[PDB]
Amino acid sequence: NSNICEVCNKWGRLFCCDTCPRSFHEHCHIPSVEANKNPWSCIFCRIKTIQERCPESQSGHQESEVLMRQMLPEEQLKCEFLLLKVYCDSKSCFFASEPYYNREGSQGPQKPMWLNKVKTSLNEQMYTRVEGFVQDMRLIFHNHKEFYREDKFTRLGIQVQDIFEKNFRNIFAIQETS
Ligand SMILES: [Zn+2]
Ligand SMILES: [Zn+2]
Ligand SMILES: [Zn+2]
Repeated sequence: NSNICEVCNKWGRLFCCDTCPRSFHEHCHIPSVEANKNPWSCIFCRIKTIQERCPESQSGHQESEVLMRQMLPEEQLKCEFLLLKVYCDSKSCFFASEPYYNREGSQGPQKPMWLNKVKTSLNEQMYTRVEGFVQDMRLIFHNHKEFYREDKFTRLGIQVQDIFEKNFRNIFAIQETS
């Protein structure tokens, strides 16, 4: 097993996956690491098993169809993994916790959003469709773009949204296009 958390790349109190070499802090893993379960398989392993059980699940899909899916167990898991993949980028620290807005010449967004809130929402089963999760994720970066305007700090929004979008296309097997 690894000696650092796969998500935040620090040492500490780590839980080890029994079926791959990754390790996690308790609350870096999504969902949080389960109390018992021996053996324990992490989210990367669980996502790999889905693919192996249904190899056709990797054929191309339309984004519009993916968004309308109901949050059954397997879509729930995919959304948790996609959220995890964003937290894996150290630039997610800017979007994790509840933001505030007091900048000359800007007004704050009508509907603030942050990664920990989406985390909570997923954990409490508040999303009924994939569309709900994806809207809130994209709202995070859109609020950032709009508020920071021509400050070069807007680029953090672009960069973390690219991580999100690439991972979304990968995890939900969106049809490749030019
Ligand atoms: Zn960690
Ligand atoms: Zn694993
Ligand atoms: Zn099958």
